[PDB]
Amino acid sequence: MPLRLDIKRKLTARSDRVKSVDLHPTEPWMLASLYNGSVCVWNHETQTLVKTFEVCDLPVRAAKFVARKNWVVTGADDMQIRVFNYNTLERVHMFEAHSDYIRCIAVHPTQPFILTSSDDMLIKLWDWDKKWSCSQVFEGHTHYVMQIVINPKDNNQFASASLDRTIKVWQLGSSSPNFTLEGHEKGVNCIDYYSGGDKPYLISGADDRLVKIWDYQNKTCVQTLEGHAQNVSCASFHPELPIIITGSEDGTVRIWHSSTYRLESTLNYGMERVWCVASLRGSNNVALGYDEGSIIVKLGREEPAMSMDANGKIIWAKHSEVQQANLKAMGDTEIKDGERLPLAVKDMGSCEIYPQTIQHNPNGRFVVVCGDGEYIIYTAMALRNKSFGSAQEFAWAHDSSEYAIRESNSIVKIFKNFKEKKSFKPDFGAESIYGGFLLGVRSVNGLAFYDWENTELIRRIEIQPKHIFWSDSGELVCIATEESFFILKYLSEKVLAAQETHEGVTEDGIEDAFEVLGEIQEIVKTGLWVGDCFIYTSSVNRLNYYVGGEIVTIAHLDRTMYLLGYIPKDNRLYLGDKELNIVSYS
Amino acid sequence: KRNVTVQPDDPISFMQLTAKNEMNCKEDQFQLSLLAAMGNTQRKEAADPLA
Amino acid sequence: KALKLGAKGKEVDNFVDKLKSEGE
Amino acid sequence: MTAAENVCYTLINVPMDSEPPSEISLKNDLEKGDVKSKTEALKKVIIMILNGEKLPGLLMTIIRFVLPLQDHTIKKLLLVFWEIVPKTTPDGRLLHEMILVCDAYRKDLQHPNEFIRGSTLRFLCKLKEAELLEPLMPAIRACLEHRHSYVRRNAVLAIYTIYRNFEHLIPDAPELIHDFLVNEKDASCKRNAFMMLIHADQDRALDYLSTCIDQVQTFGDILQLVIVELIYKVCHANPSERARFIRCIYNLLQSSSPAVKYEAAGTLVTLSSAPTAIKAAAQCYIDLIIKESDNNVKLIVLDRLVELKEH
Amino acid sequence: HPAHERVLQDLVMDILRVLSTPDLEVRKKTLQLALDLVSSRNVEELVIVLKKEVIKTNNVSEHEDTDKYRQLLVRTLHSCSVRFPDMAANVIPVLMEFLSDSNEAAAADVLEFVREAIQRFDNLRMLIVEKMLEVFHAIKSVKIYRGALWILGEYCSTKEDIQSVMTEVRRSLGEIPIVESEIKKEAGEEEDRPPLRGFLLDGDFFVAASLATTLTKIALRYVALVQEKKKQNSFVAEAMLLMATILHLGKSSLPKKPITDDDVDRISLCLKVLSECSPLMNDIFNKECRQSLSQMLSAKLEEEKLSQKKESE
Repeated sequence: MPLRLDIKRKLTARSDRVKSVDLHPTEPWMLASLYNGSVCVWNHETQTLVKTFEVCDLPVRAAKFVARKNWVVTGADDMQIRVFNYNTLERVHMFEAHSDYIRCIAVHPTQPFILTSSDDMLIKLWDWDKKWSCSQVFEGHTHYVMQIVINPKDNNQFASASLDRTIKVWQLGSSSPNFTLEGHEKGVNCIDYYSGGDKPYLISGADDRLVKIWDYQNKTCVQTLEGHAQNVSCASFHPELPIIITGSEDGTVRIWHSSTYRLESTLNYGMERVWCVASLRGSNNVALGYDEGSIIVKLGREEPAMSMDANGKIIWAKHSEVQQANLKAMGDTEIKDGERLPLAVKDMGSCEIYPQTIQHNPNGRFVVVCGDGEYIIYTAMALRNKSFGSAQEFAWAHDSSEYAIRESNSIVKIFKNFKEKKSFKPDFGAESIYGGFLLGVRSVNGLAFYDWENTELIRRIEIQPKHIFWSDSGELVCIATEESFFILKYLSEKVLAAQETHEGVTEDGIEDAFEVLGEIQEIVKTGLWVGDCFIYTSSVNRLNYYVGGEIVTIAHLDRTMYLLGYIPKDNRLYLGDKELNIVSYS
Repeated sequence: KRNVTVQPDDPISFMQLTAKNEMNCKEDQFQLSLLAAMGNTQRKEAADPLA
Repeated sequence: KALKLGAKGKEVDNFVDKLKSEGE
Repeated sequence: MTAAENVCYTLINVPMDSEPPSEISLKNDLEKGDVKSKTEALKKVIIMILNGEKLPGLLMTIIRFVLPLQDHTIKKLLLVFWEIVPKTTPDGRLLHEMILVCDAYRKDLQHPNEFIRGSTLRFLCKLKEAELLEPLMPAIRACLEHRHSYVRRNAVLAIYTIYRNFEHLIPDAPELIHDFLVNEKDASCKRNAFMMLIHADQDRALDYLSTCIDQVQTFGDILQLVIVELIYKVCHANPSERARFIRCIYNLLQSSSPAVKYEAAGTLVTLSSAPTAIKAAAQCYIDLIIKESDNNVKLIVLDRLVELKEH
Repeated sequence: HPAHERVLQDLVMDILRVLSTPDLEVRKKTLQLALDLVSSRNVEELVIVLKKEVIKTNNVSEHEDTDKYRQLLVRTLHSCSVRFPDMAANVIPVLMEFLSDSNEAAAADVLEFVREAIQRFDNLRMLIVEKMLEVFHAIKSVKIYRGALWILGEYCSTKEDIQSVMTEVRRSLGEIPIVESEIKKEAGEEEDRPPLRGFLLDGDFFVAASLATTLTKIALRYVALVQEKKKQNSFVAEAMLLMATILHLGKSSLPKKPITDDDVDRISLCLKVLSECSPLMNDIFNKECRQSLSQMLSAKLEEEKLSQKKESE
């Protein structure tokens, strides 16, 4: 099924030919090594060039961050490795590493080791704690060693790709390769490891225009990806998403599904040939290097697919697997605020679609999983499929038996007891739908609220909402935008009176239907009502609640957390992070 | 060093008569800073200008 | 006749009204 | 005045490695040398004078054999030479030879090369001899109407320094620069004209600002900084004007330029002691400390928060 | 400016965000500014943040200045607990875990705080003695061990606490008599030497002089608390046996350095005091030593007030 990845451009950096890209683990930085002998550091949040290192007049083919030492390590065609402090811009060290061009640098994640590969057919291991001594030389390639990658699951192993048409897997401490993979008809330019624990896969790209996926335990080719029109210059597994990213001298980046091996998307930004790809663990940002510059793309939503029922059952998706945790199973353990909860996780099975969103219905009996342009409604206890269909968006009504789906930008369908009740076309189209007491429909002109039963327009609001949160009483509604949020009071009695008398009904609905209680200049990421208190997480990683025009901070969060729910019995608010760590606050 | 002995002829400050918003006129710090940087600031305390 | 949310300059006006409330 | 008490615009500590050229050698190279030899001889003469050597015998040699040259490098080196050379007798009278140099300045102010005019105008900002400036005043005024912004911006600075030091030579300078500021389009020329009015005639600077006050947010950062400096000086001298400018300074806290934000926050604290104004300025400083990556900025802006706390 | 101080007090939690900077001087100035802005309204939040930062320094072993930053956090928490005694009960247990740290300077600052707190705050004496007994076996530095022995010797007031101190001292000495035990060990009839036995074999007998003072204080207090003469005499004889076995070790060839004549005189004095059990010696060891600490602490506080008053005058 086609993975609907929302692909957003975060950075566009025009420069000379980019030969390597890397992402900083903690800072919003992209490293780009240029063909003109300069290395640039871009901030992808501010879209600014932060740092520039003039390395040499010759191409810099490899550059890597060493975040733990505040270093940038560069390998240039002058056969020199240069180490720079990225804070002081000072050159810490410089040495001749190889007798020919340096093609790739791999930094060991925990040990003081750098692996370098060269056109001299050698791979060398350097120990920086031993004054950059060469600790080992790996011999056995018969042509240029284009790329090296350390195994993320076993840091003592690395793979090398060579123009000799071979892939060799090496072990630190062995002068001989553990094995050689053969099967490319031309030189191999790129290699990467699958990061997930479930599969022993390698990916390689070659001048034969093929991308091959290998099982490194069985030493077999699992799959061949065909479709690039020129040499494949880069191939990688995404660390978080079930996708493969391949780049080619054809100027295209292709995104493939990592389990079905189908082409999902083809990106062409008009920057000529693609040379390099970098991804970061725990991030959906992907850096792409081209002949005319570099681009950062954000792939999909950063929000984890997770939902909590009113009883404290949490369901989340870990890739395609659905897992359940139960807060009631913790027993009398002293829970501290902001600490990770020790939850017993139960595997519920794999979903047929890639879950982008998971939501319980208001009574917790059913769970909807939305992904790949489909929705599947499961029973919350046993994940039995109860209903399925095609939808772009899904929204539950306040009534646990009703839901709406957005089938297209012009058609909204309302379902009751899993049967289609009504289909209507909103006057200005439907760009998004929101559930709750009223059916919210976002259009290009603003927000319209409709009655779930009659599909009558209650009120139009000139605002572009991102989220709409209703109170359990149905009297209060939060409309969150990209810049601010508004608290509105819904005057249900005035709406009923206006529907009976037809007084005050206009083309924009009932004028008296909503009263504005407040406007707050904070960005809501996630929100929940508890009585007349609106609890939310801000863009600045604060946990706040709004009550009576006052904002009260509950806690300062050290990372982006997502609101799951509030359990009144436990006096605790539950939050989840991107890593599916659940925390609670009193 | 800030507690100057209040003299009988010193002004009596009636806080009830002073408008709440009277910022004390600080000397122009930019002009003082420029004069200090040029070395033309006579040090206030030590060189009695009448020495 | 759509509900207009956000007037440009309201933040400066709110700051000025706060300063006036503080006696400036 | 001794060379040590004199105004020094240039210091050059070159090790005189080679035998210090004799005054006779320098004189021969200046008289008979090619343009390169004359250029090197003139550089050596400038360095020797800067290091405290008195070469009065070379003055007329430079006037006769170097001054009439049209070489751009020699023209610029001559401006540095005229900056440092003694122009007066020990008794403070102008040297008779300087009349010949005054005609050369007039020719350079009328030169077809705009950079020679601009460099000569910049040199005239350092001239302290009123008798040399008086015959140049018509040519300096004509440079305000020059087609190149490079000439106009330096002509404003020359008029400002002449007015400041010798008001009697150009008593109409504040009016002339106000009319220039209203009609000017170049941002650097506008800044230099506005800067002159801040120091020479604050009322005319305020009149100009009053016409543009609603547009200040759309101005370039350089002009915004000089406007913030005027607002500070005016509100410091006349506390009643604070009420007029608070709204303008608060809008400048939202400037795209971090330099303008910093100066606007510092000025806002001097305009208002109200808790809301201090909070807005303090938040602007905190936001600058968090957003700015440079530790120099972080430390200095932290010291502004410490100064705020002392109240 | 006293008018601005109150506005900055509301911003203390924002100023503490500057502690995210790894630079030690920035952290030092930030902690000093936060400590100067501490009020009854913000002390609880401040202490919670400072405790979290102290705990983070244990997990982040990598920065060279981590130990100096830990020492600064300990001093800041000390000054907060002296100004706001209600916070001392929450701060002391966390700070006492650092007595086992390899950083002697941080452990010394904690020990000085605990000594001041146990003297000023009678309600904390029980908590401090109980926690000191828990951490006592984990202390690595001789200076910190000596200071912990003195606190236990001066403030143990219950019969159970005095017996617990004697049990931990015996555990830290190992088998007694020490000379006979070491000769048997050499005869076969870092070797995890109990910390006190390690220090004595390394030739640091000044710890034994402090131990003799501690044992004298607790033995005289035990005689006052226990009515059974046989138990009194047994406990005094046990304390004297520990001093005698240390003197025998110190005069033997077994330690790296022989005991000093000054340490021999001090331990011999303590043995003589325990043999005579005179009421004068009991008042000197159990009242006058504590009064001398109280006078020293009050004198220090008067000089600080006088220096501040001379600056204000």
